[PDB]
Amino acid sequence: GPLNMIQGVLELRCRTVEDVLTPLEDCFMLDASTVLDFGVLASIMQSGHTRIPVYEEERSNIVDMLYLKDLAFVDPEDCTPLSTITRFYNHPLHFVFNDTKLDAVLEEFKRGKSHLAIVQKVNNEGEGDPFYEVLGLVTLEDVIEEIIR
Amino acid sequence: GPLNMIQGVLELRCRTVEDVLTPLEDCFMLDASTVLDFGVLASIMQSGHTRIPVYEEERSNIVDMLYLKDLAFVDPEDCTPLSTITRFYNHPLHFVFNDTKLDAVLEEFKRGKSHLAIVQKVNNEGEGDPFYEVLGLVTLEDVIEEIIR
Amino acid sequence: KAGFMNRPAPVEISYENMRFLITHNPTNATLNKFTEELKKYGVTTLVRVCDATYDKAPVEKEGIHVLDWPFDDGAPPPNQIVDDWLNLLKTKFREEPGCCVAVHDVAGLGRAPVLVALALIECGMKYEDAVQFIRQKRRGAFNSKQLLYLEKYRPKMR
Amino acid sequence: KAGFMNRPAPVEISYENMRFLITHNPTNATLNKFTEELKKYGVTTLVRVCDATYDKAPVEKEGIHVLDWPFDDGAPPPNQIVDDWLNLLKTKFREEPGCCVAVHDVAGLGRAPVLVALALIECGMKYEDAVQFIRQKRRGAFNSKQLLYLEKYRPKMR
Ligand code: NA
Ligand code: NA
Repeated sequence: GPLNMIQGVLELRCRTVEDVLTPLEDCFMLDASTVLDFGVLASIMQSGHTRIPVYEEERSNIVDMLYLKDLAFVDPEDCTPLSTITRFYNHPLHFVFNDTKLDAVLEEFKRGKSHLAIVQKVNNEGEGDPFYEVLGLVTLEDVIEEIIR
Repeated sequence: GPLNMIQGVLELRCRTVEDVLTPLEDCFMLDASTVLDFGVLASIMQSGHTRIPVYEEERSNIVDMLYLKDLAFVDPEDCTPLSTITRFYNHPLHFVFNDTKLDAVLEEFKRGKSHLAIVQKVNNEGEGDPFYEVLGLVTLEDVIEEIIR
Repeated sequence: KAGFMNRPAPVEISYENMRFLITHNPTNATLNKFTEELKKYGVTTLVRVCDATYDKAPVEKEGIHVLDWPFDDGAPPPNQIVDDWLNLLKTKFREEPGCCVAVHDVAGLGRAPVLVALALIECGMKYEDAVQFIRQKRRGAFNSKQLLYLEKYRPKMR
Repeated sequence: KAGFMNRPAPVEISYENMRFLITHNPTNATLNKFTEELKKYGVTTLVRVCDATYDKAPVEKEGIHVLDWPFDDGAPPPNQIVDDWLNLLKTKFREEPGCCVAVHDVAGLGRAPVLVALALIECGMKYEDAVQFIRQKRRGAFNSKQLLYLEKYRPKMR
């Protein structure tokens, strides 16, 4: 009970974002080339997510992020691409390195920042120049449930 | 930091739902007689809530609850009243007495039950027969933020 | 600011080969599910104690004897009405032992659980055990008037 | 699976009356904001070290000298290119002391921070302090090859 969640909040100080993330393959994401028809809009409805990433030509290249309020007066009658809405509003992207402690990015979430965080890790594993690999997404709910479970 | 939230989870065992509720007057609610036009649908979009109560003729008489996924393929072109959608899907209402400890209704939330709870208190303060007064709503986020703040 | 469909579920009381059910007030659109619960608990007889806010035609069409016995709010039942009660339960409990009789006011924290409370004190159970039984089944049963009346009244009629 | 607009912000390096900026690779739709950052940091000279994936026409229209000096990935710069570097910084640092010169590869964890690292070791700063400075500014700077090259090379040219 309350004890288990005490060990939860105390274990926040050790566990990294990489232990709680969800890989890109399993994340619900939107291509910037999609058009807000009845089908996709309905998918966003029944997605259970209010902030959805918008990528360009590759799940790894996350360009912007679509909030549920952006769809306020959008009608599928006009075949409206979501990229237009992407340049309508400007919600800033929040990035986080894989080995960030959960307490920290928690305090980042509480410090105003968006409840969604794109997770990156440096990849020297190759003879080319180091680069940032996108592992996946981590959200407030992931951490909260990391303490209440 | 982690200490403050430890005292948070430990204070869950004392504080009642009545300390964390939001009164009915301030809750975002839908009349069962409203029709899902562009305006109201947009309000639901920009409401920041995924589960919204639906009352009948009085904010106190909460009849059903509308989930965001219920609006999947609804088009405002047909002036569709939300009561039809209310009898389309059947999400069960979760009720909670005012003096319930926060840890408890927290475990109720985690036990599958809907993240929204209608709060009631018995009112003997009158010469008539006792009745249940609706004080307001309490949600998962209210309790979570009761520990992370 | 009270509710109509937001009251908790009806409660079943079992004592000394007797089965009651305290429930709340329905509304015209609801009685399909309400009498569904009635037939679920096996009630053959329903006693409405609040004002008429529903049509008795459906509930009597399902085969439930309904008896409009209203009296003023917050008050103890008149002696006529407690007579009717006790005798009614003698007849309907003589017709089928184990039948559930149901009674409802606005919400089952008023005159209805009072009447089942008198029915409990006349079947051999103590006053404190009766009231604690009923409001242990659904919290916050009766007001001060109904509890003082409940204490100051004496049983003899099996 | 890497990003294009998901790299962190460019980093400004100040040392011994010198101002560099390590940044990443843009794309045709982006350079308005990128060169906006360029003019923000006061860069007069941009050195592109990765392949050409953007048009130099806008950035040169804003008044930024751009120099396409590419070499193979993961590798140290050729001696020709480090010559050009050092002399370039002599000229553009002689034209306006305090001017920021910017350099970019795919993302500023490659040849670009290497070149600014050599520029740092030639201005009087130690090797360990240089590399720790740069990757303290943006984590994960260089690979093993670039770091071994960075250690085994000696400075003389002010
Ligand atoms: Na945007
Ligand atoms: Na429903």
